[PDB]
Amino acid sequence: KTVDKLNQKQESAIKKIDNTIKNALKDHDIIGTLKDMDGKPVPKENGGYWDAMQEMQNTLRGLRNHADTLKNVNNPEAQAAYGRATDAINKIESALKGYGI
Amino acid sequence: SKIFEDNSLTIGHTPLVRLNRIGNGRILAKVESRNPSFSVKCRIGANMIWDAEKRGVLKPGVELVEPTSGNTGIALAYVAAARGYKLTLTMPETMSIERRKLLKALGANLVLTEGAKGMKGAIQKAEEIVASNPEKYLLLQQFSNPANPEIHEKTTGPEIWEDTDGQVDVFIAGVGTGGTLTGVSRYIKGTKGKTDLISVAVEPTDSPVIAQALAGEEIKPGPHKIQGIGAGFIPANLDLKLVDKVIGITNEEAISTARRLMEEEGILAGISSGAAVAAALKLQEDESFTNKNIVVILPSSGERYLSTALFAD
Amino acid sequence: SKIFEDNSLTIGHTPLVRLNRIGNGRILAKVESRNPSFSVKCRIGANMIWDAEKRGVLKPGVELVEPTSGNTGIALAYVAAARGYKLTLTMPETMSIERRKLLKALGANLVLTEGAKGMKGAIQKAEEIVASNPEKYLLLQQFSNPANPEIHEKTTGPEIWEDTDGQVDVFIAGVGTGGTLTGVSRYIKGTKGKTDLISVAVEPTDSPVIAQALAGEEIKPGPHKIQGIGAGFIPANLDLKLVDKVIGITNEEAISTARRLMEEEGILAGISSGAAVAAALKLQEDESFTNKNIVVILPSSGERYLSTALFADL
RNA sequence: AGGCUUGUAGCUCAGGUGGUUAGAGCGCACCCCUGAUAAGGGUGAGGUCGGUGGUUCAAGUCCACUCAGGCCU
Ligand SMILES: [Mg+2]
Ligand SMILES: [Mg+2]
Repeated sequence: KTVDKLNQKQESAIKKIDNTIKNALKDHDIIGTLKDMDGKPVPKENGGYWDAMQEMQNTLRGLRNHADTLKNVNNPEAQAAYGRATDAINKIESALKGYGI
Repeated sequence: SKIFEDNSLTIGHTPLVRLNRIGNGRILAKVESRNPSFSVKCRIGANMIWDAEKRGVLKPGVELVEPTSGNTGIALAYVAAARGYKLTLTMPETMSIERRKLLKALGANLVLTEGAKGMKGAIQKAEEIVASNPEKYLLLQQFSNPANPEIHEKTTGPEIWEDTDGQVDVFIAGVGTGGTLTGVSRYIKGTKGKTDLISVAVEPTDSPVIAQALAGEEIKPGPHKIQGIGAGFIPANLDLKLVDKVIGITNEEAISTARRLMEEEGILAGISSGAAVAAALKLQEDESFTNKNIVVILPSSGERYLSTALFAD
Repeated sequence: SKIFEDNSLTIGHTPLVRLNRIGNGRILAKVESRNPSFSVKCRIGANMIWDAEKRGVLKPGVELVEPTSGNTGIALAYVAAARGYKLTLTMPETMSIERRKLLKALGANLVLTEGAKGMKGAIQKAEEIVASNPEKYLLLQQFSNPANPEIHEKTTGPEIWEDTDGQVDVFIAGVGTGGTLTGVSRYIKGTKGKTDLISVAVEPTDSPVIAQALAGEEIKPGPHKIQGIGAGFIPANLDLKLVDKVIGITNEEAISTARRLMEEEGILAGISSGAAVAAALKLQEDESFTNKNIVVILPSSGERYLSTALFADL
C-alpha cells in the first residue's frame, strides 16, 4: 500500500480543524447557539446582543470543507484529523437535532 | 347539547381565515393556535395518549416520559393533567424560566439536562428513565408514532375539505415532525381522491434537509431561528412521496412576515407561521398560482414567544 | 363551507367543559380563552367596532381611542388591525415592556401618561385627545356601551343554553364591567324565560363594591390583585336587578384555585378564573346547591399572567 | 562559447508518476469573535503558470527554440 505525503492544502485543512475545535467548539458556544435558536440571545457589554448562530454556521461550514478535503487520503494523520472534524460535526448536530419541537 | 368531559376532547375546529392584505386574497390561513394549549401540538398530545389508552399500554400506574423543548411538552402537560396521568419531561438547561413555570404549574416533573449536550442529552436521559423500570414508564416518540399523522388524517383534513368545500388546490405546511403535512395530504389525496393537490413543505434555508433528501444529497443540518420546524432530519412521520414541492425561507423574512401578519391581519403568529405565509407569497409570485386556493397552516401564537427577538424594541 | 373573512368574525363558540376533580362534577366551565385574542374581551372589542360601523359614526378616516391596556386593549388592537382602523391606547407608564410590545405588534399607538395619576390620568388624556379633534377620534367606552352586553346576549347566552340543553341553574360571572353577567342573565331570564336562574357576581373582598351597593352603603373600594374584576365602582353596564348573590373572594383563594385548576384539569387559567371557581366551591358548601348545574365563565389564561404572583412555584 | 540551475496570487514559495481549472504562509475587502490587542474562523477580489510551437484523449509537469537572473568559465 502506497501511503502518501500531504500537500499544503491538507496540512492547512488539519491546522484549520484543530484551531476551529479549540476556539469554537466550546460549551459556551453551544449554549449560545441554543439560546439563539429559542429566541433570547446573550447581550453585549454596552448595549445590543451577540450572534452565536452565524458563528456556528461558519464553524460547521468550515469543518465540512476541511472534512471533504480529507476523505480519500491515505496518510494516517490526515485520517485522524478527519475523524476529529467528523466528531465535532456530530457533536454540534446532536446538540441541535430535534430542538424546539 | 355538547358538554365536553375534559379539556383533551376540545381539540380542533379551528377557523380558516382569508388573508386580505397579505397576498391577493386567496391565501387561506388555518389558525391552529385556537387549541386548548394554543398550538398545533394539541392534536397529537391528545391522540398519542388516546392511542396509548386504546392499545392497552397506558394503564393507571403508568407514567409518561418525553424529551421535548417545544410545544409538545405543553400539549402532553395539559392532556396528562386533564386525563389524570403523570408526566416527566426531559429538556436541556438552556430553556427559559417562563416555559419552566408554565410546565411546572400545569403539572409536569421537569428533568433539566446538561446544555452543552443539548437535545440528545435530553433524549438519553428520557431513555434511561424509561429503561430503569419499563413497565412503569411510557415513551411516546413523537417523531415515529403514527398517532401524530392519523390525528391530522382524521381531524384537520376533513376540516380543510369542509371549509374550502373541496376547492383546496395548494396545501402549505411546515415540517417539524411531518405529521400535519402527511395527514392532510393523505386525507385529501388518498381518502377523498384529489391527486391534483400540491403539497408544499416549508423549511429553513439554514437547514434544508428535505430538499437534500429529495435531491439525493447528504443530509446536513444547521441552526436557524424559525422555531417549530426544521428538525434536522427526515422523521418517520414525514412521507416524501406525498411532498410535491419544498420552499426554503430565511429567518428575517419569516420574522417580517409574522410582524406583517400581526400588524395587518390581527392574527397573533409565530416565526413558523410567518415562514409558511412567506412561502405562500413566493409561490404566488409564479403566475400559474394566481387563481389557486392556497391553504396554509399557522401553528402557534406570538404571545408564546413574547420575550424573544420577534418583538424588537 | 365556512371561510371567515377576517379574524374578528371568528369570535364565540368556546367549549363548555365539565370539571371532574373540583367539586362534585356539576361545575361547568366556559373557557373564553379560545377566542382570537385569548380573552372574553374579544367579543366586545369586535362588537363595539361593528356597532360603531352600523351606527355610521365609524367612517373611513376615523381613529379609535380607548384608555386601557388590559384585555380590552388587545381586543381592540386585533379588531382594528383585522378591519383596518387606527387605534390609540392611553395607559400609564408603569405598564410592562412586554404588554407594550404585544400592543405595538398589533399596530396600536401607545400614548403614555404619568405614573402618579394612573388610570384617571389615562382617561383624562384620552378625553383630551378626543376633545382635540372630535371628527377624527372616537371613544368606545367599554363601561357604558350597550354593545358590551349585546354581544353576550346574542352569542354567549345561546351557547350556554344550547350546550346545557336548558339545564342551567347557577351562573357565576366575575364583574369587571358587568357585561357578560348582564348579557347571559338577560338572555336566560328574559328571552328563554327562566327566572329560576341564580346569577351571582364575584368581586374582591378588598373592594366589595357590589355588596356595598346592594346593602345601601357608601362605595369605598380598595387595592387588590385579582385583575380583570374589581373596577372600584359600579359601572353603567352592570344592572343590579339581575344580580342575586355576591360572593367575595380573597386574593390567595383566587391564586390557589387557578393553580389547582391548571394542575387538576389542564385548563390554563388566570386569577379571575380561579376567583370564579372559588366562588362556585364556596357556593357548593350549602346543601341546596349540591345537585344544581353550575356554569362558570373562565375569561383568561395563564399566558398573560406569566410574570405575576400566580406563578410563584420555582 | 559550452555544461548546469531558477521564473507560479501584492511578496516568499511547494505542485508525487500527465488528471479538479490552482495551493499554502504573510498582505487586502466584508462578517463573527477577543472590552481591546495577540490568538482564531467564514465569504471574496487577485493566476497570458517567462514567451512561441510540437506531442498526447488530456501539458504548470514532456520535448524544441527564445527572454530575463545565479555557478566554473
Ligand atoms: Mg466561544
Ligand atoms: Mg515571485
